[PDB]
Amino acid sequence: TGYDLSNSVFSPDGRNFQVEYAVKAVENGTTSIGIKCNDGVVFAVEKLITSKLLVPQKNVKIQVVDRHIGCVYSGLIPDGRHLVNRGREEAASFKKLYKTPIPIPAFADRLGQYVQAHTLYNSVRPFGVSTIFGGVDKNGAHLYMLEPSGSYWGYKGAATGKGRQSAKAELEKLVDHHPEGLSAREAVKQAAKIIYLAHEDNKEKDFELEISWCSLSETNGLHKFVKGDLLQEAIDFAQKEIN
Amino acid sequence: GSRRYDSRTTIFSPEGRLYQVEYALESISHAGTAIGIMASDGIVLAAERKVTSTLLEQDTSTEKLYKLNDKIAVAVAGLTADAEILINTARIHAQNYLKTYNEDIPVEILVRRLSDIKQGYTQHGGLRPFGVSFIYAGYDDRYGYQLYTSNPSGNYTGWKAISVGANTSAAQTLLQMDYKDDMKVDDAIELALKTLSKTTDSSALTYDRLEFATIRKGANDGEVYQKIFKPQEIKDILVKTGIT
Amino acid sequence: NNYDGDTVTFSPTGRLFQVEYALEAIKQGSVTVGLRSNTHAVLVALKRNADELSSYQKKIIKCDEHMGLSLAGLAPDARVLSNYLRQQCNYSSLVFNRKLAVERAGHLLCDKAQKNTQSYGGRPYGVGLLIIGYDKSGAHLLEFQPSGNVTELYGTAIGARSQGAKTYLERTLDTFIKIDGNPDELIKAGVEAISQSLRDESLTVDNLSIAIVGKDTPFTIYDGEAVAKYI
Amino acid sequence: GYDRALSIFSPDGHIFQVEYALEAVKRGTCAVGVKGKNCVVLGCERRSTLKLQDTRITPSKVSKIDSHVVLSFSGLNADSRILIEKARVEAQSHRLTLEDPVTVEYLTRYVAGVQQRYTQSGGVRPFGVSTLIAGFDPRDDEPKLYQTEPSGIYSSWSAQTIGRNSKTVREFLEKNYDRKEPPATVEECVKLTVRSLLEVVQTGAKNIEITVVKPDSDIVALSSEEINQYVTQIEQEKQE
Amino acid sequence: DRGVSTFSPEGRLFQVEYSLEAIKLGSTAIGIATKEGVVLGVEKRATSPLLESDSIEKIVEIDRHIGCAMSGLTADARSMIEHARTAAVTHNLYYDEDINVESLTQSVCDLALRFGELMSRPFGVALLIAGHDADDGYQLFHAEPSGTFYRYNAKAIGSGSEGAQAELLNEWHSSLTLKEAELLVLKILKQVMEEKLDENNAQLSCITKQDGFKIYDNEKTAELIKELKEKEAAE
Amino acid sequence: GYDRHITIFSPEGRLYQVEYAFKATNQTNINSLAVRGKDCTVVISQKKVPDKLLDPTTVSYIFCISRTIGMVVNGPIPDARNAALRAKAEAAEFRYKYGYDMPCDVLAKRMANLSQIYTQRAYMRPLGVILTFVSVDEELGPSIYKTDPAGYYVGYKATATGPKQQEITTNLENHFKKSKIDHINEESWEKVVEFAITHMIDALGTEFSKNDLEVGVATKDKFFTLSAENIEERLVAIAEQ
Amino acid sequence: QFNPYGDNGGTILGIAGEDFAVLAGDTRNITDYSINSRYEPKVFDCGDNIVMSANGFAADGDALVKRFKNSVKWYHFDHNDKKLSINSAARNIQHLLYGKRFFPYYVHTII
Amino acid sequence: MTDRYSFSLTTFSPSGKLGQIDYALTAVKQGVTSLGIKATNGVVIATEKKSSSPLAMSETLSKVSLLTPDIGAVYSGMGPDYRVLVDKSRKVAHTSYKRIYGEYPPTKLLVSEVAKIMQEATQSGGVRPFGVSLLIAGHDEFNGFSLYQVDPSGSYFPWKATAIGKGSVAAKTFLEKRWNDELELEDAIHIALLTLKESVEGEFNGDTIELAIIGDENPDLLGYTGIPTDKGPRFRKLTSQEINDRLEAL
Amino acid sequence: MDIILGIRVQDSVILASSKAVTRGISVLKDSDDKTRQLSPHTLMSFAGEAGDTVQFAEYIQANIQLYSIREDYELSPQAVSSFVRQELAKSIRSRRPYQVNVLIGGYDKKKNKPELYQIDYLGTKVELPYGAHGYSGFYTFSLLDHHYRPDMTTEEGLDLLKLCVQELEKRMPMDFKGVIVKIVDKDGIRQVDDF
Ligand SMILES: [Cl-]
Repeated sequence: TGYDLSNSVFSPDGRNFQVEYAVKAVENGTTSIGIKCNDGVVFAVEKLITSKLLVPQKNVKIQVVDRHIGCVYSGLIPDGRHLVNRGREEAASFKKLYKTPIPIPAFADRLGQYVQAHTLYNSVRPFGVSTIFGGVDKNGAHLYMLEPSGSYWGYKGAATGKGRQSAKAELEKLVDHHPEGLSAREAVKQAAKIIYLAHEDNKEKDFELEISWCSLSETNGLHKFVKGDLLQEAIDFAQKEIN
Repeated sequence: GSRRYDSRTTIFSPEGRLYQVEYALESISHAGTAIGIMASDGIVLAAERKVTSTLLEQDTSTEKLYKLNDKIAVAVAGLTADAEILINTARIHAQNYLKTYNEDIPVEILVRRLSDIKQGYTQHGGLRPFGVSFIYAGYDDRYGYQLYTSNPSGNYTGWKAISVGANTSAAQTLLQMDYKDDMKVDDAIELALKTLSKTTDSSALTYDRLEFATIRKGANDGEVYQKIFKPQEIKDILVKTGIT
Repeated sequence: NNYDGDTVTFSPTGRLFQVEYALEAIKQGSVTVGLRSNTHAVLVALKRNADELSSYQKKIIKCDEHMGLSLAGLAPDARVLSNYLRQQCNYSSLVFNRKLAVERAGHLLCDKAQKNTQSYGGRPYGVGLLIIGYDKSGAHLLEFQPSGNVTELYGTAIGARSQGAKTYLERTLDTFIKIDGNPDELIKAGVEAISQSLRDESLTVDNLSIAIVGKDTPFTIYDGEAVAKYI
Repeated sequence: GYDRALSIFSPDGHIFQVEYALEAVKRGTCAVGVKGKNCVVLGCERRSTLKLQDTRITPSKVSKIDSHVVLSFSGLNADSRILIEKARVEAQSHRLTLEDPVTVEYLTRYVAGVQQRYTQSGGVRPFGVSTLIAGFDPRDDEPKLYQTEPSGIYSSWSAQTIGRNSKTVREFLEKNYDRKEPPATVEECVKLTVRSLLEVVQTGAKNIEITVVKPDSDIVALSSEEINQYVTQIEQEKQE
Repeated sequence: DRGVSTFSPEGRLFQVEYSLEAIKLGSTAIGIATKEGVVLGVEKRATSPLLESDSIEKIVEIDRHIGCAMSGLTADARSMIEHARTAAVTHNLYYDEDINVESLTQSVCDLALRFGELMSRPFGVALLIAGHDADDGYQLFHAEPSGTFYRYNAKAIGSGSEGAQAELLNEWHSSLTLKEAELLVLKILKQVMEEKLDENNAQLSCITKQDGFKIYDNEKTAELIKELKEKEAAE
Repeated sequence: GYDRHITIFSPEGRLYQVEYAFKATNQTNINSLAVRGKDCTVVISQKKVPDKLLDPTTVSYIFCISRTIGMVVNGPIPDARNAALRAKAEAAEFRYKYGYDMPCDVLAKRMANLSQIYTQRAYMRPLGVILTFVSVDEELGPSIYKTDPAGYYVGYKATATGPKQQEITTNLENHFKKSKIDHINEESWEKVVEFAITHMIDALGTEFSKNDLEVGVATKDKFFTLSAENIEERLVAIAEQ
Repeated sequence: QFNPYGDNGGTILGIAGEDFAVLAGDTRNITDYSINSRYEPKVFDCGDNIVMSANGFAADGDALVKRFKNSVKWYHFDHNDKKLSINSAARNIQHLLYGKRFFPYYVHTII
Repeated sequence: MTDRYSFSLTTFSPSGKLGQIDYALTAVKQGVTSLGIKATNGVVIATEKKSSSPLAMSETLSKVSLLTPDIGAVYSGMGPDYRVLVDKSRKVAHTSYKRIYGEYPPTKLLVSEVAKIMQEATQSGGVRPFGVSLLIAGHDEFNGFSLYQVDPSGSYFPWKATAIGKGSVAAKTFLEKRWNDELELEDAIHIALLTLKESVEGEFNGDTIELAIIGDENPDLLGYTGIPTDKGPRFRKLTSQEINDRLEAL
Repeated sequence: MDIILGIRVQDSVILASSKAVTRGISVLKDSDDKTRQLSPHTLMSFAGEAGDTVQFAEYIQANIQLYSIREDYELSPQAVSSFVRQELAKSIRSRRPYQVNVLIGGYDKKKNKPELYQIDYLGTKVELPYGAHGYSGFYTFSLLDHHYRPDMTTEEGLDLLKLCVQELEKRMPMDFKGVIVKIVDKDGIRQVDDF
């Protein structure tokens, strides 16, 4: 024993226990999801209202990369921000050299290789976040989810945090019941519902819903936050489904 | 981080000793004995090879006695690979001194430089010390014939006769018994070989086991000659002194 | 236990103990309160003395004409972070002729604290900060924790016994948010809030430290007989 | 580079690597310094475990830093060379920029500062060496004797000893050295220095080295026979 | 082993807390600030009678308007003093004025936490930095290796500190004269010192606006010791 | 017991971290196979998409390193992509410096030398992956070269990697013992892929649908991966005889 | 060849009274024979009751004033909001200007 | 993302042992047997091609490597460590010798440079020793034929004949009986094949044995004609057929 | 700096060096000693660009004095000259070379021989019976070619040197304000105060 005390040390299993411990920080965090729709993606997140003193709509969690990629994460929030800061540098250098905005699979590997690099040395700590991200590029919509190990895959639906099992079950129904696909406006409503359903795992404190989306038709393939009437419509739809 | 795996090679024990230096000296105590004896008309370097095999090519072999310049030679005790690193540094220091001052390096200056390199490894850098003890045999026009030794601590001292490596306690008692100040090279040759012959862990002392060298101011017309003895010449001097 | 030797090590339950120990230094620090309305933002800080001969350790630091913070925990770390904020505020002014947004200031502090939590050799910052400011979107109050977590709030408190002041503000929320165009009443509410975190000691003239920033009010610190009005 | 903090504080407020460096000094051969009215004498022990030595070429225990200042030491010999070299370089660098040789106090302060730096630098251990630095300032006839130690503290001494059994010889000097009237002559000062070493050395004259430093760069090392005369006179007076 | 910059479970840096223990072992240093000047006094504590006690320099000039006393591992103070003196002179060069005593102290304290794996450990010495400037008048600061400094009306550091600080608690008032403060430092030093106080094992100094920072002669301190003995015998 | 945490020798002369990296290789529970035809080199690998939420098109352990070189990985995907990106960079740099396409065996050697460094240098961990490089080399013809965490590498007539590698290896060994040739004597790559799939079915004792397999094919001057429908065509042909 | 300097013309004037001081400057900004602006302020309030003008090459002048204004800001931060005296300001400006001794600020400065 | 291992991972234990070197030597012991024999008119180096799988093409794995045209090397121990040493040895022969003097280094000096690299892995920060012993056979104009062994410590010794690895103790005794100073190269090859048969379990033929010689100059292998002084490489790796021919007269 | 002469006789080396320090229009000083004692039996005179001359001389002096303390031994004049030459030869390929020409006059106590070395700013060393730097040699070498003998006494060397100085005072345009003369022999270095 002692194989879990240092990052980048293989246990006799072939496991990096420090990465698996980072996963526990992720599992401890609030619920965040992603839904791939017909011509885009929708991101949503659970923001726990620790106190009445929190200013509503101000502590924004979802982050934009470039103008076309949305990022949301569960776990250690600063680690997520650090990863998005890197993502922005990667997306910038890509655009600088190649002119076109970074494709989503290209961007995914840039985060993937950076996170993976933090499992190669004992002098650094792995990332304490799973990051759901995606957007619209020249080849269409893409949704990804990226783990502390550097592992990522493409997804139809993705979920992470404390309410992930609840969310995953709901996403799996949508995939089965909509093989032809889901519309962007539908995905916003469903995202609201899934965060509300996943809130049963964090049910002690009340919460604040936050949604964003990229869609070729609804936002011209740019990342935008769902605000005002469209947000309230999604909250009403979610509130109706739980009751 | 990395701290976990750091041996900390450059620290004091509670008693005020340098762990790694002491353990390097323990390593050196197992190495083949090397003897240096300084006479009025020259210096002898005798040393015992460690790996007796009949298949070792002895005439092209060099584990013990190395040449630093025309005036200075060394006898090694410890890790040969470690010694060769230091030897090539010492060879360069001698040529740097020659290039700068247009004079051959004085023996003590060369010795001090090597000893200072060894010292550095005990005080900083976190690396293991060199597991080597040298006997320096040399000549210069200031002090004439000189014998020095250095060890992994980087401490050096001058000697009339000295041993390093295995059985030094026994060897130093025998040298202290039979050495005299008015002694000559031919007598010192005989003393060096007799001392090895008694202290050796082997059954008998033979030519194939020895490296032998002399620094004489008995070259043609008052110059100094370094003689590294060939296998046949070691065999002859063993018969001459009456050991085989 | 075994996983608290350095910041680079997660525990088996996904915790960073060195960060949590840094968080502990804040709880040992003296209480400070932050609160705001739509027009002004106020810091109130209970300063601590070593003994009766000593001065009371300064808790409030000015970052720019429109922004500053109060500290709780290691004061040298508050100096490092406030100096960093001063520079970032200054860079925004020199390069962009733009006063730094309070929200963006928080984001910068978050990212600076974070780097110390993921790399070996370094340590987390051992201090909590309450940043107030008035920018192009009105009054703001931020709470910085050295884990990296920064939080925009109507009111808060950090330090020893801060839960008393924080409950008061949680009740008073609807009252003090409406104190617009009246700095003295907003300070009163802050002084009444910090009073809920006191035990044994009371607010004296060289004990209390107040700061305010607002619509037509630069970030100014009040100490000494300037705060006798509010005792 | 190797950056590891070797000299660090322990729970009781001690820096063990500095204190263990003092244990290396305790192991070292005894050195003594005694300043008279118009001279300073540096006495040094030479352990007689090492015979068959070559005393011409063996590193002498007292080293000249400049023509007017000397340095003796107790502790690790290899470490002492590094301090001596740095001190010798600084002595010439001082002459080059200030157009004046170093004061004994200045040279001490430099050597002490080097010793201190190694107690709070990464990747290095402290010097296992304490020094006695003695001499006369330029154009001055007041004797100077300073002591340094691994921690980097330094101070001036009427007389002082360092190294093995330094406790015994310091005991001797504390009762035999009078401040109101120090050794008036070179003879008296050398005699008191030899006497103090004879408490610990436990052998004749080969084990004692003496170096007399006088004003205006007048430094001379005594020979075996000159020292042996002091040893003879001390014990003949003692038989009474 | 463990990191040099590691936090304990209570939220304190181990090394800083351990350096504070080294300072407790040091010789006593006392500072008293008045409206007529700031007095700085130290215990010399010679380890042997052969050590020439005047070479014990535990009170030190930073500039003409700023003095300094030390307690703990006094060898560590040399690079701190050097930095203070350079900071003081450098500020005069850039601004054609004396540097504020607080600004000087803050500069010294910025070195304190520059340690890790920069120097390998904190300083093992506390400083009493006394001075005068035109803005805030006569000032006394206590500079620790934590990087924190507190201003004090009076302050003791070193081995007798908590005993001395309780005594300074009672004795200090805002109307103290300089002569009174001098005696008060000598009184409290004599109380907490192991050896009997005299002009050779204790040193006084002060900083006034007119004359600047002055270390007192042994002859001057001797008279103040004789004046103290008589005034204590007087009741 | 810190000789088990970093890459230094244990008393037995072993590097435990290298041995534990080999065990990480099987963490995916995927079996790969590579065989050589006359004109081609075929590599097949199991594809397991356990989650229904996954986009199956993005789940792959076969990489196109250059036009001529393909690489299948046995091991976790982060290390697989670490190794993929580096091999791509090395192959591109090679072409730029030396003016011709990096041979399969030379890339294998280069990646193996990099793996060796991690076994000697303490700060770098080994990658927990086995890299199987495939091409139709212009000098050597159809080529299979495999690298592991030890920094070992060697050419192969055919090979197999994964939890059930020994079963696949013996199956292939027995075929080549009959045929007495170093390759699959078959003109079209389509039939060499059919051989590869057939002999994996026989060796593992499991049937495959189109979505259970992943196929890479190296021909002269290109390496390409087959789509699900290309594999389906392959599976239909196997079933029909 | 690129010439990093230019001449924006103008003229400035400082006169010290008994309990006051004036710093005047014309508001014209030129290059060669073209007028760039008829009202481009050249004399600036720098805080702490100090007025400054760096007349000559306007880019170097703006740069210097900007750096001095910032020096005043940081003088407040570092020395407890202490008022920067005019003699101190002057010495600070010497070091700003001499800092670029071998690539000068091409301006005649008056405070 | 830092290399913080700036300290030695090989250190002296209380007994005076360098543990990591001893353990490296243990790794060499586990390795397959290789040997070297020196004749009057040549040197032979040989080893078993221990194939990890029968599907593997053991021709691609070269245990016997050309370092210079007149120097060859073989090993016992960890193959990857050997491979990188051969890369470095080939390069150092150019950088530290051929690009200075315009000729290839003599055997002993190339050996010295390899020895130096192995010693540095025994003292430098953050590295383990190389887990190989090398046998380097070579020829140069002024020293003639020579055979050197190089250990994980960096130490090297010249041999008339020797063996390293698995069955070295038995093989060295076999060579002591058979070796004399009048051996021709063919006699040394014959003795090499006899010695190597004892340590091999399975198949014993040209496909499972790797054997090279340092012998006469091979102008046919040079590739060009028109420079009388360049007479061709003395290193030659024996073919699978050439080995089998000698196994019939065995 | 203008004129520096050297002459090696039987048992000593004599260095003569001008006293004028002229900057542009004015003679700033008429008593400048253009020499440094490197060791008790080795003297170096120097001339070249302002600043560089003294800086270089004192730098060499410090290094030779450092050597003398370390080894408790005086380097031979040959060794000191080879050190100096290397420093100049290193200098000439620097960012800013030392523009300094030197004469090194020394008495070798081992060989009991006077030795004179002439080294220019490029690092061009030559041992000579008599030497000069700059325009001096143009007048003085022809004299010394005529009048020099190797077995001359120190007094004959000084008379021969007067004849060189007289010729330079007659025919050179610059008023070099006379010379400071120094003799290097077995007893060390001493200055001839009346010349
Ligand atoms: Cl490579």
